[PDB]
Amino acid sequence: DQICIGYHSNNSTEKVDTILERNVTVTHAQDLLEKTHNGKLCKLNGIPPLELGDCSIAGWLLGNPECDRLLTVPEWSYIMEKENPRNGLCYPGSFNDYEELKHLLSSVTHFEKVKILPKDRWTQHTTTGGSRACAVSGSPSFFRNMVWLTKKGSNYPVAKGSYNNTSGEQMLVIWGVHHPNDEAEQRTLYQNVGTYVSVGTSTVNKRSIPEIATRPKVNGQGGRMEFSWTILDMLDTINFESTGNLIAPEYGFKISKRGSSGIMKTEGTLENCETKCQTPLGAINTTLPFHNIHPLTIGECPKYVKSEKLVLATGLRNVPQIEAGFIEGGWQGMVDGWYGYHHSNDQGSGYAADKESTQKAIDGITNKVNSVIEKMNTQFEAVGKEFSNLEKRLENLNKKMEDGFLDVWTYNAELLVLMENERTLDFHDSNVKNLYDKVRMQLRDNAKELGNGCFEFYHKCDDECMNSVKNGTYDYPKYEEESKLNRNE
Amino acid sequence: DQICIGYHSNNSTEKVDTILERNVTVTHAQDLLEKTHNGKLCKLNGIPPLELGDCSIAGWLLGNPECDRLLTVPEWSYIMEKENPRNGLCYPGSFNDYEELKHLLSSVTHFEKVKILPKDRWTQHTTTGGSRACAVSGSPSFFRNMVWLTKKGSNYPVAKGSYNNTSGEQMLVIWGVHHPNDEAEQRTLYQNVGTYVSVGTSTVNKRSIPEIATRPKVNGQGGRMEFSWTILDMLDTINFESTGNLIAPEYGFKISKRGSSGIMKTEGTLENCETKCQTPLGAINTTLPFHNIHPLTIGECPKYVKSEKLVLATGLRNVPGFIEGGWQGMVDGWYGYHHSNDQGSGYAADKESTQKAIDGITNKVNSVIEKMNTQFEAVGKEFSNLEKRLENLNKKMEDGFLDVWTYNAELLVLMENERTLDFHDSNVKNLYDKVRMQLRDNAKELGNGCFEFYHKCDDECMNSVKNGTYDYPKYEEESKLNRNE
Amino acid sequence: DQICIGYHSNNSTEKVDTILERNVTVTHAQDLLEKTHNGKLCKLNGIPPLELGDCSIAGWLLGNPECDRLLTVPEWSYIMEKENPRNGLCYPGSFNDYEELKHLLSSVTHFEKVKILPKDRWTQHTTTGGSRACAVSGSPSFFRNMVWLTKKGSNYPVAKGSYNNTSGEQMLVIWGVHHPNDEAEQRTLYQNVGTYVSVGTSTVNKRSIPEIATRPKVNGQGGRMEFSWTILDMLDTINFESTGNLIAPEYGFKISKRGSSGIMKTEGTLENCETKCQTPLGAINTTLPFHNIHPLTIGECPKYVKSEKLVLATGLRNVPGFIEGGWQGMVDGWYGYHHSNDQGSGYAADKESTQKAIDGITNKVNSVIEKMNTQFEAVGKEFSNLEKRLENLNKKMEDGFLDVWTYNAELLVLMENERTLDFHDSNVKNLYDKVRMQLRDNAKELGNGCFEFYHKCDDECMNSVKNGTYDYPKYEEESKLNRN
Ligand SMILES: CC(=O)N[C@H]1[C@H]([C@H](O)[C@H](O)CO)O[C@@](O[C@@H]2[C@@H](O)[C@H](O)O[C@H](CO)[C@@H]2O)(C(=O)O)C[C@@H]1O
Ligand SMILES: CC(=O)N[C@H]1[C@H]([C@H](O)[C@H](O)CO)O[C@@](O[C@@H]2[C@@H](O)[C@H](O)O[C@H](CO)[C@@H]2O)(C(=O)O)C[C@@H]1O
Ligand SMILES: *[C@@H]1O[C@H](CO)[C@@H](O[C@@H]2O[C@H](CO)[C@@H](O)[C@H](O)[C@H]2NC(C)=O)[C@H](O)[C@H]1NC(C)=O
Ligand SMILES: *[C@@H]1O[C@H](CO)[C@@H](O[C@@H]2O[C@H](CO)[C@@H](O)[C@H](O)[C@H]2NC(C)=O)[C@H](O)[C@H]1NC(C)=O
Ligand SMILES: *[C@@H]1O[C@H](CO)[C@@H](O[C@@H]2O[C@H](CO)[C@@H](O)[C@H](O)[C@H]2NC(C)=O)[C@H](O)[C@H]1NC(C)=O
Ligand SMILES: CC(=O)N[C@H]1[C@H]([C@H](O)[C@H](O)CO)O[C@@](O)(C(=O)O)C[C@@H]1O
Ligand SMILES: *[C@@H]1O[C@H](CO)[C@@H](O)[C@H](O)[C@H]1NC(C)=O
Ligand SMILES: *[C@@H]1O[C@H](CO)[C@@H](O)[C@H](O)[C@H]1NC(C)=O
Ligand SMILES: *[C@@H]1O[C@H](CO)[C@@H](O)[C@H](O)[C@H]1NC(C)=O
Ligand SMILES: *[C@@H]1O[C@H](CO)[C@@H](O)[C@H](O)[C@H]1NC(C)=O
Ligand SMILES: *[C@@H]1O[C@H](CO)[C@@H](O)[C@H](O)[C@H]1NC(C)=O
Ligand SMILES: *[C@@H]1O[C@H](CO)[C@@H](O)[C@H](O)[C@H]1NC(C)=O
Ligand SMILES: *[C@@H]1O[C@H](CO)[C@@H](O)[C@H](O)[C@H]1NC(C)=O
Repeated sequence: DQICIGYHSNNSTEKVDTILERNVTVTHAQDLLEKTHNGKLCKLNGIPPLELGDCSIAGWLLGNPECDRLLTVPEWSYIMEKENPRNGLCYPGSFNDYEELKHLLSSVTHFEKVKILPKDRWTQHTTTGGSRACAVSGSPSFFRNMVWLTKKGSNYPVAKGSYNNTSGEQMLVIWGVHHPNDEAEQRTLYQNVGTYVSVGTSTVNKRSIPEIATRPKVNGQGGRMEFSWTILDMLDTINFESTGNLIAPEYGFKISKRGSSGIMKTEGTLENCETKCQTPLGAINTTLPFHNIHPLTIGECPKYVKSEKLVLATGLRNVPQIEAGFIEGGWQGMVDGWYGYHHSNDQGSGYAADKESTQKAIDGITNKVNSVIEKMNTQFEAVGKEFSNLEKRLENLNKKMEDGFLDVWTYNAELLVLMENERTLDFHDSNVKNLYDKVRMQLRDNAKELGNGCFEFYHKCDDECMNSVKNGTYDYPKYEEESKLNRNE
Repeated sequence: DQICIGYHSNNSTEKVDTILERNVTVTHAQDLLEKTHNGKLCKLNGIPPLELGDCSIAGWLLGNPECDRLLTVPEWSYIMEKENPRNGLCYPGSFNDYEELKHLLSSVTHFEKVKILPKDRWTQHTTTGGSRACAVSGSPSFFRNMVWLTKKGSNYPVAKGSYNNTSGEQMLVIWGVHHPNDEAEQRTLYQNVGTYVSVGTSTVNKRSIPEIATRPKVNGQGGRMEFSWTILDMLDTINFESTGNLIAPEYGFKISKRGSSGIMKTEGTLENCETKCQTPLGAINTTLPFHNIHPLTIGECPKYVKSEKLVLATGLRNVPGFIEGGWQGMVDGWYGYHHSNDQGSGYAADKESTQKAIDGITNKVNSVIEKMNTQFEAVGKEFSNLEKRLENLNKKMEDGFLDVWTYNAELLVLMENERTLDFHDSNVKNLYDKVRMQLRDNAKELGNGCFEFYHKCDDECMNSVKNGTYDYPKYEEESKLNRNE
Repeated sequence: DQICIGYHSNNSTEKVDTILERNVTVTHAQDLLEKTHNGKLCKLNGIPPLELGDCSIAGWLLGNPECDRLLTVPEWSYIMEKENPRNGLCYPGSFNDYEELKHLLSSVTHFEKVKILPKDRWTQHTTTGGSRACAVSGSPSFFRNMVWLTKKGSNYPVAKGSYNNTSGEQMLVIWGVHHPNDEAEQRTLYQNVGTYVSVGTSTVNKRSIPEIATRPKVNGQGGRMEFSWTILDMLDTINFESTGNLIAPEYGFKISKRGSSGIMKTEGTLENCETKCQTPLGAINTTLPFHNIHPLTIGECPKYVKSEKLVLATGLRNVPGFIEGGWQGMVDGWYGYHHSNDQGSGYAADKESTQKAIDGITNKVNSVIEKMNTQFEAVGKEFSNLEKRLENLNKKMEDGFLDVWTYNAELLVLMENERTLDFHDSNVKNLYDKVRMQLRDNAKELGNGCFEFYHKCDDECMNSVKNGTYDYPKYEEESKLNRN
């Protein structure tokens, strides 16, 4: 007649980390970090992205002749753009407030091209101008969405054009101004000097003056074109007026759908998937609450931590018995619960595992795991932004902010996991010791402690007796006289 | 003749949170979060705020005809401004560097209007101009702080004006430039084309040419007015020169008091109170160190946490015999020494561990409060339509710091609660173990958390047993004889 | 024949902090914070810094006559600029994108001055103009690196100049425009009204018209000069064209070395040192992982925390059996195993738990130093008068991150110390429990922390118990014999 106290063990091999010990082998572990991706760019919830290819955003919106497959684009989930696109402004120039326009586009889904100023309304000027920088099949051409107004004969009459926005949504309009490289070019193209371009809306007032300068040749020309933009409100009017150097719009872009999107800098192409979220290096298909692939993601998928390992120990330490109690190790034969309650009566033995402590431990560990997951859902999420050449201070500020927040949250996650692992292992050891202490307490003094975490009963009992002791109903006054009689021997 | 060991219980109904357990009832608890406000917008240490009503800052500084109650304003503590004010720039136009001026005003109290260029000094131009955009009683009018200079007869001579800042402090000066909607209006108003407006200080140099375009009608007019500003230093002069299109100032604004203030975006009005801090939703009157009402506060009052519950467990687990529960009759302390002599009984606690635990828990509470008084404070700012990246950066920074500090506070509270509960349980267990050890073998452990004396003693002997002065070689012989029976 | 358990005590006076307790005396302590400096500005890795003295960066680049000691400058480690330099723009004016240029300079080591437009090529103008706002020995003078172009006789022909960047690296070029204070001065300098200044490169296009206005006399003159800059790429070209009001450059600044550097705001001078980290107050010479002198540092050196005390308790609580306190006689280890046989006595410690405790504590100390290596580093920046919101954003970001990391470090140290002390107490108690259990019932626990053997042992039994080889069946019958 003998019972003992122990704990479950098995043959697993996962390793966990703790604030004191390094690489401790445990029984069960839960993984929280995803470190794999399929390395493909592909669809988001069924809507394919917008593949610019070798074109830039400016070349798309202006109608570069090489970007002729984007003249009508369906709805998109995100925009794919290269780091150094080859096809942008075919005719050299600038694009004022380019990055603000990109920030606006980062949350704009489907466009809709509306002809606001048809090319045939300019009956007092010339509209067939073109440059060899934007050339198709050897002949000169121009942007497909803009009109280059030149003189007709020897006159450049005052050009006027107005549009009232009755489309039903906000409209994006882009105009431009030409800067020649001498006075002869100006007189050859517009037959006027001291010309101007004036644009006016309810919140816009501009009067540009051409700036003639001598410059090197970019794409073969010494002239430059400056492009500006505005967002026209519903039922608002826009007016154009110029005595020269006007690159007038023909189309206007109507914001149609709106939503959450972004601009991804990648060098890959489009394949066939259906993913939930996408990173510049690939697509993620996981249920784990963390990943470490790339800080910038689009869609619905987990948080980013700059760590190589995050494992939560949800079990016991793996120390077996080399070659019968908790002071040596765990038993392989326990396949019922965690905390061992090995018993051995006269007729036989058994390996019944306690349930009152097992369920309490399970509830505790599940609450701990859920809490660890839940306190980290208010993380910092990075949002992409573009900056110009004369905005290095602001770009450094943004980079430092994002990096600092990522570092803080990585530190938080790692430390929380380490401390929770320590507390879990200590808690399990304490639970084994507490069950042993409860057994010894209810036993009183009617058993000789063998020193291996259990005691041979000084009261000779039966299956009912040991079962009741397991239930916690060992009545000392019922079995004190006979036990004392045996102890007197 | 026996004694027992336990702890204290009562009938409180406070619930605290823990890492492994949630909603645990405790004896005593201390709240740290304030969640109530009076819903009123009212005074700050006896100084009323500046109520702009339906007016904007530009309307107040330029003297809109509808903001005529703010011509002379007393000292304030903060400013109330609506989200989309109605009476701003009556004549359509723009205000350059508006957000920078508002940032400057955010830390400026009382002004002092100084008449720097009197209207009568322009004896070569007409100063009676005005528009029906800013109309009072139907007739045209103009801004009350600015002068519209137009032609007199058929000339617009070169207009000059200088001021030397001998007022005694920095002064804010505002001027403007007019943009007509065609050339005919320009000749009808100024007689000249290709005009300019030039302003000169010791650090400002500007030459503005009017821009003529065709524009829709806003407030009935197709023209626009562009306004600019500068801060004049002491003993520094400002020069004005123009051949046309000049809207000259008549008043400068002297900075007089300075201090800590702000601009609060609210749509309410001013009531009668006297509070110590103000939020855009109402005042706060509390001595607790945290609040969760609004991130932007003006005054001296607690830190903001984006949570819903912050309760610190300062007592013991509330379960109604240290291996069986607690006692409802003990009112002395936390750690009990239930004592029962032959002729009497008692319920005295232990008065040495109680003060140690009180000191430890008080130090812990003060340390929790102390570690969190270096938090991050949000500061209001304004951004324009073409500054969306900067606005996004500011909002993300403020939100990130708020989330970080909320996480820190919640983790601290949970870990401290876990430690406190285990600390009290371990203290009770350690006291019982000390009693069992010092009693040696002269006791029969009943098992219910206390033993039965194997030596027969009295009230003084039992007091010595509890007092750490258990003299073993005193009464061990009769105890041995008794256990031998 | 008694054996007792205790922990070693000594005569140290280092105090540490904890969540529950304050000012607790410990045996051994590790300090992590460095709080002193030599208060000297001096060399970093053998390369001296660049000392502008009373000159600003603009004054250094433009060639202020007072900054004639900086005409040629060797390689440098950092730049020393006063908060309010006195010798900057001798002729009043402004510098466009000054802070961007300073940010660019912050990561730029040695410059190399290249003569890109000699002064004698302007054979149709006068190149000897100057002002009394930049005067040397009473006579008028001008910036050394710039040329002021004026009338030659009574004509001002169109000025043209070009440069093709064949130097080998990127180049910085600075030009200017002059704004007179009346029409008469413009005519007496240029014979042209409505002039322009045109600059064009492959990525830069500009045309500036002079602005004339009446202004207060700063430094004696009512005119102003506006200066602009650009970075010219390899094998690129810059063209200058102007009908008047042109301040042409004579030199360009080739970027020669590059590296990690910074601009430092101090009022001191250079002394004869050698250091590896430099803060604006002085140098740092340490092997510790933290410091609290100044947030902005140049070189390699520890992290900045805004605390005055970071001490880690690596030992046991210092109070003079474990149920009474420590032992001053023990010098063996940390956990004691006092034995005393009939023939003699002893003070031997335990060789098993001591190594485990040392390994764990060292692992934890190294971990604490490891988790703070991803800290936040401040980088200096400059902002203009119309950029107060950006300045406030930068200040708040830096201060918030510093506060967050300071909080992290202090909390980690406090929890570490509590865990260390509790761990030592638990280890002592568990060794005592192991001895008590393996001894079984063949002794009477004295009470102070040890037992009195019920059967007389010898030295062999003593070190057998110490080695965990006490055998109950080998000795129980005679033990029960002395039981009576
Ligand atoms: C209306 C128009 O596009 N006209 C020209 C165009 C412009 O005159 C301007 O130069 C824009 O670049 O220029 C194009 O042609 C030219 C060459 O054929 C000529 O040898 O050199 C010119 C410069 O001196 C100019 O480059 C051009 O885009 O190359 C074409 C078009 O006829
Ligand atoms: C010196 C002056 O204030 N002159 C006009 C003024 C300007 O002509 C300009 O329109 C600035 O508002 O405008 C006022 O006059 C006019 C109207 O009464 C009329 O119906 O429409 C005019 C424009 O076509 C002009 O606006 C005005 O704003 O009411 C007043 C004053 O006569
Ligand atoms: C742009 O179009 C809108 C609608 O087509 C015009 O708004 C109308 O203005 C007239 C004024 O004669 C009113 O009678 C209508 O009731 C308005 N319609 C709506 C829907 O508001 C607007 O005036 C046009 N813009 C301009 C500058 O004429
Ligand atoms: C503006 O007024 C101040 C004070 O009246 C002038 O400062 C004085 O300048 C004279 C030079 O003629 C000195 O002798 C005085 O000592 C100055 N006064 C003080 C208090 O310093 C200043 O010159 C005036 N500004 C202009 C442009 O004339
Ligand atoms: C600036 O100089 C470079 C070389 O020093 C010029 O590039 C050369 O251009 C000629 C054209 O006649 C080519 O034959 C050479 O092969 C080019 N050299 C190299 C290294 O590419 C460049 O053209 C010059 N800039 C200008 C505006 O002429
Ligand atoms: C070409 C030139 O530098 N000319 C003269 C300038 C200008 O006329 C303006 O004053 C600009 O300062 O001014 C001085 O008279 C002067 O005392 O500063 C010096 C010089 O004779
Ligand atoms: C561990 O035991 C499991 C029993 O489910 C078995 O499938 C697995 O192969 C074992 N692994 C090793 C390494 O013995
Ligand atoms: C486990 O961690 C220990 C650190 O004590 C390290 O020495 C060992 O290499 C690690 N194991 C593996 C497989 O990396
Ligand atoms: C994601 O992975 C699961 C495996 O858990 C798989 O069943 C599912 O098909 C995957 N989704 C896609 C879109 O491939
Ligand atoms: C207390 O919290 C628990 C969460 O474990 C929740 O189930 C229970 O409803 C809560 N009770 C009250 C009264 O809020
Ligand atoms: C704030 O509340 C306290 C209650 O403790 C009250 O005595 C005090 O009058 C209140 N303050 C005001 C301004 O009403
Ligand atoms: C140590 O800290 C305690 C705070 O508990 C303080 O009372 C005591 O004065 C301090 N001692 C010294 C020497 O600073
Ligand atoms: C730094 O301190 C050490 C002392 O550990 C000393 O040997 C060394 O010379 C010091 N460095 C300098 C540059 O003085």
